[PDB]
Amino acid sequence: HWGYGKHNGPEHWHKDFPIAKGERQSPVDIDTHTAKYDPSLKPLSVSYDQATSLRILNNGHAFNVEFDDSQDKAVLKGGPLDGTYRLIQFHFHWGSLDGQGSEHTVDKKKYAAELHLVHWNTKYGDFGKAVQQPDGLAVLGIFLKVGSAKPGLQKVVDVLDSIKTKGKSADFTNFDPRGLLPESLDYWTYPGSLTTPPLLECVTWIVLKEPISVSSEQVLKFRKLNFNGEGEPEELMVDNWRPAQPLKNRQIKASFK
Ligand SMILES: CCOc1ccc(S(N)(=O)=O)cc1
Ligand SMILES: OC[C@H]1O[C@@H](O)[C@H](O)[C@@H](O)[C@@H]1O
Ligand SMILES: OC[C@H]1O[C@H](O)[C@H](O)[C@@H](O)[C@@H]1O
Ligand SMILES: [Zn+2]
Repeated sequence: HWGYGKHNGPEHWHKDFPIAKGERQSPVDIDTHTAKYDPSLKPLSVSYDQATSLRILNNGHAFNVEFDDSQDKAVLKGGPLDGTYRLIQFHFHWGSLDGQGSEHTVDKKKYAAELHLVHWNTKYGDFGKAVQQPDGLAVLGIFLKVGSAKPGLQKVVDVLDSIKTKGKSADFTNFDPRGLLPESLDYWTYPGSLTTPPLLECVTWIVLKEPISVSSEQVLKFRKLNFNGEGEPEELMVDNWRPAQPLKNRQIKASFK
């Protein structure tokens, strides 16, 4: 199955997922000088006050914090988006070392990790139908650098020892994703794809310019997770990021002048 190792990693994915070589793949390098301010972007609205987290799952690639998406409890609107996008899950990508781990890069800079808050367009009824549409998903991406601890991340960090291996899950109710945001909502946006198989070209990417700071101790606990299942030889869950893909016939727009 696909993964991140030498024998099943990003350079192999195209054999089972030929869209890996498609026209709007993610992530990309964000060339900040080329990105253009877009006055047509409306104000971005992150409305997470009524979010209902449910569970945290190690899926063998990352860990997902899952939300109740059976109604508009936590939504993203505005910016480049037409209509309402409902939060379904968040997860991270991270490195073996602080010098790599992000999927998007900024003028080729790699951050230590990247948070993805995944939302689906409610006009399509369900996530599964949304991923058949060219505007089905919106992913809010947030870079992580290593410095001061992020207090709103600590609850996530502290549950990871209970989901060490692939297929383990734990209750994760009453988690507030607002504690993962930076101060500024300045962003870059472009049309792209899922960054993991099936690599579907459904995503409006919204990548915040301001990183959040997390402590070394916090990211070190991400790196204690395992890709493998219980009882199998330990393979640390590190370097679960896809590198930047060709921009092709796309422009990155900036929300800020
Ligand atoms: C069912 C797969 O759902 C996904 C896969 C990848 C992403 S990401 N890494 O592009 O945010 C989101 C949802
Ligand atoms: O033709 C001019 C237009 O070119 C496009 O590629 C840019 O996105 C627009 O901002 C610009 O106004
Ligand atoms: O908010 C997410 C989780 O944080 C901590 O683990 C709490 O002990 C738990 O009750 C809660 O589900
Ligand atoms: Zn992701």
